[PDB]
Amino acid sequence: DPLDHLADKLFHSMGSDGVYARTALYESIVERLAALITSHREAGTEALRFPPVMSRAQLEKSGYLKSFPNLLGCVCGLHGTEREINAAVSRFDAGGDWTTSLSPADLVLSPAACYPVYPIAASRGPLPKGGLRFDVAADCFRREPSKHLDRLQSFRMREYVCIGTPDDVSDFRERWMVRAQAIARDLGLTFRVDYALKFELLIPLRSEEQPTACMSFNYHREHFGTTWGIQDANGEPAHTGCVAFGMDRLAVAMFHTHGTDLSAWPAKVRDILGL
Amino acid sequence: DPLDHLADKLFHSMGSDGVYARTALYESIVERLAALITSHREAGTEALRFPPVMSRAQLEKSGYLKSFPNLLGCVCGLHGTEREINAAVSRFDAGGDWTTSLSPADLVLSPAACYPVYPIAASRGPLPKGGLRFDVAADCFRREPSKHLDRLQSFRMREYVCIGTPDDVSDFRERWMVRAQAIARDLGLTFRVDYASDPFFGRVGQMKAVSQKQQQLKFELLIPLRSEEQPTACMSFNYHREHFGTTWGIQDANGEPAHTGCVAFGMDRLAVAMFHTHGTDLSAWPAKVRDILGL
Ligand SMILES: NCC(=O)NS(=O)(=O)OC[C@H]1O[C@@H](n2cnc3c(N)ncnc32)[C@H](O)[C@@H]1O
Ligand SMILES: NCC(=O)NS(=O)(=O)OC[C@H]1O[C@@H](n2cnc3c(N)ncnc32)[C@H](O)[C@@H]1O
Ligand SMILES: [Zn+2]
Ligand SMILES: [Zn+2]
Repeated sequence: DPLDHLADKLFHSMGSDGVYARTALYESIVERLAALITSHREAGTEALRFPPVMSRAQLEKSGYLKSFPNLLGCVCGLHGTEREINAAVSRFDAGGDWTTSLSPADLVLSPAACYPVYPIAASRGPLPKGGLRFDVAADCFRREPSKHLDRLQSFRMREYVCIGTPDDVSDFRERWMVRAQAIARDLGLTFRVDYALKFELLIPLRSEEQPTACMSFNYHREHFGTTWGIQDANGEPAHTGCVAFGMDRLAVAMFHTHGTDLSAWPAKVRDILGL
Repeated sequence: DPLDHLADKLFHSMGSDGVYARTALYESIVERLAALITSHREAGTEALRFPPVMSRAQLEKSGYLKSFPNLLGCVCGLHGTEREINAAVSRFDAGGDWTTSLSPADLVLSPAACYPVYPIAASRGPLPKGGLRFDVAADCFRREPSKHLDRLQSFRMREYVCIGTPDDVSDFRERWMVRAQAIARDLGLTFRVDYASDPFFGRVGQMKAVSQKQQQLKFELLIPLRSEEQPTACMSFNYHREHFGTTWGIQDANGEPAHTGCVAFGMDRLAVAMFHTHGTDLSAWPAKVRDILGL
């Protein structure tokens, strides 16, 4: 695979495909890309940072389990009595399986950064005119094992979320599809925005025929507004959309494009990232 | 609880105890504390950043089940056939339980940031003289639901790890116990460093804890968040002896099983300690504290 040699300077193996330790070089770039996304944050956007886990009931209610049940990472634990837990560990010692004593927790590993934001916005009552804007981030999980550096199991997602009327969401989606292209241009990245309701900014990483989706522009209709009872300023079920940045894909795209030597990156690129 | 008043400015509920959305105010402080820890990084320390998950086999091999089986968060999924997965989803649609079809993955949610570093160091062969030093971080998970702001299920851990001879590790810990106290002092925090023990599970766990405490293998920097009677451990200074060196076959420069130690900073506990101590208005924080954090 073309991306393969990148691993030497960017990652260390953790004994699981798509789960890697990140070097100081790789992390410095993710942080600079994060800071660059932040610099493009619109006024009146509330920044929230989510942990890698979220409510299982919220995710179930959000319709994920129907669309990608195979990708969901659920949190399980040993929730039994001290005797049951000790017996599970003793089975492990005697060459058996301790995992039979696991039971699901009330938590899942988040498959997308924005999911927890919709119940949060709903708890505040009706939306003001113009709606709400959020800046969210989380370490996401998708059970898709691969040896390719642009397909991970654990990866960072950063998003700008619009909650309001279809007009609010439409104007937001239009502004962001323009802005995200200007960002990738500033980064010296080669791309095309194509259809995937869903648009993706695709960057050739292995092939020009099979490019990698490094950003997404999603429209959810009134799906989340209806699910959570989010009322817009006119008392109607709210519409939602989100602009998502694949932090790890963007970082891998940067290294594939410009190489692992930061001193040799273009001056404009180095300038916009504050290098 | 005495910390509850802070929740409004720092967190948003996520529908689960000890799992919170962080506000821009709270996050700006965690980042400044992270940058401050980084400024104290010793020369020749390799910085690695770990994701929130790690190999279940590596954790099993590390002996985590012998110590805290009750705290472990395991990744599960629907690993069955297309028919079994479709049936699971259909049960969920019909008000039933889809979770019966879950089976464990080859991954766990990391309970401590340093765990993945030991197999990484072992893969490099024998240690050089003076050993190896690592700077590690991860979002950790411990199955300990609580409504207290200093007891989370998902929390950030930052550590400096020493791998080498018992001398290398011992010098490193003493050096860091001095430095960590100077850091908390600079932060305007009230503290004490005391002998400690890990909360080992069950009946044997009580014996393992008393034995760990007497051996002085663990110290904690405790900050009163409720009282001096019950302070909060915001940092730990752990000496692992040869546990990880033996497990992973880490050989020191003398061909002996390597000794290991780690200095761990509870990012979320330190941030909560800062807000409890100095309040939620950053402009009113002491000048010396604002200066050291670059505010
Ligand atoms: N809420 C909006 C959303 O979720 N949208 S969407 O596309 O699923 O994912 C958002 C972005 O996350 C990145 N991404 C997705 N899957 C992976 C993966 N397996 N490895 C690395 N990066 C990935 C990718 O860059 C994708 O465009
Ligand atoms: N490797 C070394 C180590 O793991 N060491 S240690 O077990 O002691 O955890 C390290 C630090 O993580 C923080 N910490 C631990 N548990 C929690 C929790 N439930 N909520 C918030 N912060 C916590 C706390 O500040 C503790 O001192
Ligand atoms: Zn989204
Ligand atoms: Zn450690």
